[PDB]
Amino acid sequence: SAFITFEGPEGSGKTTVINEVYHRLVKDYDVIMTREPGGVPTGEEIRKIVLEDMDIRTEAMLFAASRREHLVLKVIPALKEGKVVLCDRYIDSSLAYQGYARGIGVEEVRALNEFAINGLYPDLTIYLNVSAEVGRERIIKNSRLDQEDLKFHEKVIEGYQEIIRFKSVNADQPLENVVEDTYQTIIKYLEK
Amino acid sequence: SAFITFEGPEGSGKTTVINEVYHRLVKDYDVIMTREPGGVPTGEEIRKIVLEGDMDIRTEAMLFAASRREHLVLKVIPALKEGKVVLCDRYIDSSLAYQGYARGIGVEEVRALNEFAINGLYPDLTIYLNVSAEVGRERIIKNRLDQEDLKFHEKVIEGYQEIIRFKSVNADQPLENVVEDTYQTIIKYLEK
Ligand SMILES: [Cl-]
Ligand SMILES: [Cl-]
Ligand SMILES: [Cl-]
Ligand SMILES: [Cl-]
Ligand SMILES: [Cl-]
Repeated sequence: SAFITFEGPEGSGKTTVINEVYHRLVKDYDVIMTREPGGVPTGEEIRKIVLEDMDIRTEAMLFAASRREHLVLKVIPALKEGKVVLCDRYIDSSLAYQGYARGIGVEEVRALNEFAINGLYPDLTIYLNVSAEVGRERIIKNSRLDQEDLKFHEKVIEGYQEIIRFKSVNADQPLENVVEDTYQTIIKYLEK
Repeated sequence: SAFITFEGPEGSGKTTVINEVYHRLVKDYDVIMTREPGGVPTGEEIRKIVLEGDMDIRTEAMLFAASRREHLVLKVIPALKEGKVVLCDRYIDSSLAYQGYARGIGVEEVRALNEFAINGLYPDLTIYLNVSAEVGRERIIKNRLDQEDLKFHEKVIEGYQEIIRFKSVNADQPLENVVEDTYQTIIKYLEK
């Protein structure tokens, strides 16, 4: 089994990467791709409460609760089946977004997440490392960004910077290269 | 203002005491009493998810942590800023004794969870209704018990013991006496 998470700011081509890597790994591996809450009912119920000016800490705890449901009801049973699990975003996202970019403190958010994952850290974490400039362009094309969004975007990147199982891939290259690098990085882990 | 919480295991007379002490204090102080989640919408939603649950206890602990903060930010804090005395039935200490000790999640982990949730907002005074396991058992029965229940009850009391802003009150006495002591205990604090 292998628990593989994918991390990165918006504009890192994370969606394309996970989907294309998934499609290539599926040939030889019992692999599944998921993203919290990933269909888990309670997880969905929890998320929805947020979706419906809620305190940022309240939000953080709900996302944490949702994360654990997805972990206990979907990821673990999968890892026990001996499957490779590709997860779009995990504890690191919360650290960079809630802890760093939003101001709660990487400190407290990490303790929260450790409470949620109960020692189950990713076997491998791909960090799609994209510069703010290239990231910004991908974000726009996938729609000029507000001065505030640009700033927050930059803070998320710095957050991940500080944070970095980690295997960084250059997400400033064309997505075809970002896909090849991520795939090789992964096949390398699954073969050793 | 003053944030006063009431703690104690089942069968300690807690409900009767807070209510009787509340009615009595309203006559001479600008006080209100609330019971988590105190009617806060978000609190009721977050809670119901737990009620509609074999749910993982950490998930439960986090959801109840979320509920506690909504109640804190949307109700307790605003009332405290209005110069009011706020009597609260249950707070972090309850979680510590129940989830932390009794349920065996880990006092330290549950503590960290609650600190994230209260963000430094600790009670000014905490009333611990100290009742013996034997008297508590009898009150519960008064209002035969299974062996697991009895032992869980015991763990709860043992947890509170280790946790103990605290002013303990001998809850083995007749309720009438528990209320008086509790009332005199609070009055003392409010007039110092
Ligand atoms: Cl999914
Ligand atoms: Cl399982
Ligand atoms: Cl890189
Ligand atoms: Cl491209
Ligand atoms: Cl009595």
